[PDB]
This record gives sequence, C-alpha cells and structure tokens, in this order.
Amino acid sequence: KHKILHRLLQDS
Amino acid sequence: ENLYFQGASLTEIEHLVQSVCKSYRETCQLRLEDLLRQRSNIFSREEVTGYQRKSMWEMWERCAHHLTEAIQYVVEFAKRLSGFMELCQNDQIVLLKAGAMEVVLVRMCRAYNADNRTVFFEGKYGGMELFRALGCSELISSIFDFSHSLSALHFSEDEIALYTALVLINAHRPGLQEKRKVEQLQYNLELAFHHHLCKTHRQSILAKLPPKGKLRSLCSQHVERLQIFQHLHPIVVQAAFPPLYKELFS
Ligand SMILES: CCS(=O)(=O)c1ccc(CC(=O)Nc2nc(-c3cccc(Cl)c3)c(C(=O)c3ccccc3Cl)s2)cc1
Ligand code: NA
Repeated sequence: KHKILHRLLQDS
Repeated sequence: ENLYFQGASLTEIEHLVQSVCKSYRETCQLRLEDLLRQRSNIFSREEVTGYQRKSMWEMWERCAHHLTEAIQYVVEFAKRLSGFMELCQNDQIVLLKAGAMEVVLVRMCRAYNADNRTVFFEGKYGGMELFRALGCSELISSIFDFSHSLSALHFSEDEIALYTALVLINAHRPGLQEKRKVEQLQYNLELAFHHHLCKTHRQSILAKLPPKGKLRSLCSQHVERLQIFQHLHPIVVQAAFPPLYKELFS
C-alpha cells in the first residue's frame, strides 16, 4: 500500500 | 536528469557539500544549540518512576509517535537531497524503508549526552532506565551504546548531514530498480563527505565510523521487538500506532 509514504513523496 | 548521476568535477562536488548541508539545516527537527542548552534539564527520580510505571502499550505508542515525527523530517531531508526526486517512486520508497530508521539512529547522537549517558526525550534528559516499561532493555542498551560511540567522534552538523545523506543513498538496498543511478549518486555523495573531511582535517574519523552491519543490526532488532509487542497487543498497533510507522516497520 505505502499510502502515507506515496502521499509524502507526491506532496509539493 | 541530474548532474550527480554522472561523473562530477571538484567544483560540482564542492556544491554537493553545500547543498547536502543546507538540506540538513532546513530538516533537522531540533537545533543543536537547543539540545545542548537543555542538557542541565534532567528527569527527576519521581519523573523516572512515573515513566517506569506506564503500561507497556502506552510507552510503545509514545515511542512510535516520537519516532514517526523524527522520520517525517528524514523524509523531507531525502526530498531535498540532490538527485533523490529524480529516482523512480519504487527506488525512493526502497531507500526510505531501509534507511529512514538508520538516519534517525544517527541523528539521535546530537540528542545524546555522553557525560551522564542521557537522551533528550519529551522535554528533558533521561537515562536508559526511563524506557524500562517497553520491555526491550537489550535494544535500548544497544541504542544508547551506539549513540555513545557516535558521540565520541564529536561530529559537527555538516558531518552528520553528509554522513546521513550516505546512510540513505545506499546502492546496495535490495529492490532498487535503477541501481547504477543510485551507485553514481552514492559515489558523488561519498566524494562530498570525504572532501569535507579532507578540507577540515577530519579524515581520522573514517576508520572510527561504525560498520554498515551495526546499523542493520539495530534496525533488525527494532523490527524484532516490534513483532513481539505486536503479538501481545495487536489492537494497539492496529488502532493507535501512526500509519507511517506501520508502513515502514510492520
Ligand atoms: C532525531 C533528530 S533530533 O536530534 O533533532 C531529536 C528530535 C527529537 C528528540 C526527542 C525524542 O524523540 N527523543 C527520543 N529518544 C528516544 C530514544 C530511545 C532509546 C534510545 C535513544 Cl538514544 C533514544 C526515542 C525513541 O522513541 C527511540 C528512538 C530511537 C530508537 C528507539 C526508540 Cl524507542 S524518541 C530527540 C532528538
Ligand atoms: Na552527543
């Protein structure tokens, strides 16, 4: 899933 | 895609030094001077007893939360690192999953006071007896000993910045798709770190740095202790552990 990690990496 | 994915000149290595040191200053969580100023602020015997009296599950939850906050700053550091955002999503995840905890473990030596063997936790300094409710004494003593050995090196902020950039950009992590891109970025960060040490007459620390196996052992020990706790209190982990902590460690 890595939902949070993906979100943190895509948040500019 | 990025200059640091190819062979870099001395001038470009000198810029990498500045860039890494800037990325670190902006993502450090606590300033070194604040941590140093608070060294006289130690938990009393009554306060220590109070931490020891907390339930195991409550102590784990507080520690998982504090770890998650530190890790969030490591994610920001990674994002500000030259070339990291240019790697693919698979590789950024791979690197952060294997290295985020290792970076936190290294950053922790700034918050560790080798004079009285105390660490800054929840507003004050406390010894390892403060974490006795966790029921993972060997892990705690191994972490204090690691922080103790790192403290003996008298790292500057710039050294921690450059050494943590390297702890994270490790081309040997299993699962990397673009291994050669990561190998070149690691080589350039190695040159930047060794260049800074050469320039500051600090090459003598190279022989004193911990082996990579030491940081891997500490991370594996943390995951093993989490698995024991998880079997005892599965609902606590499911309901009250931060989601980022669970993605990285569960
Ligand atoms: C890390 C960046 S900074 O130096 O700015 C900065 C930020 C916040 C703090 C406060 C804090 O959050 N203090 C903690 N100290 C400890 C701890 C526990 C055992 C040994 C050692 Cl040395 C430290 C914690 C853990 O929860 C913990 C950590 C690492 C490994 C396992 C645990 Cl259980 S949280 C300290 C330092
Ligand atoms: Na220290």
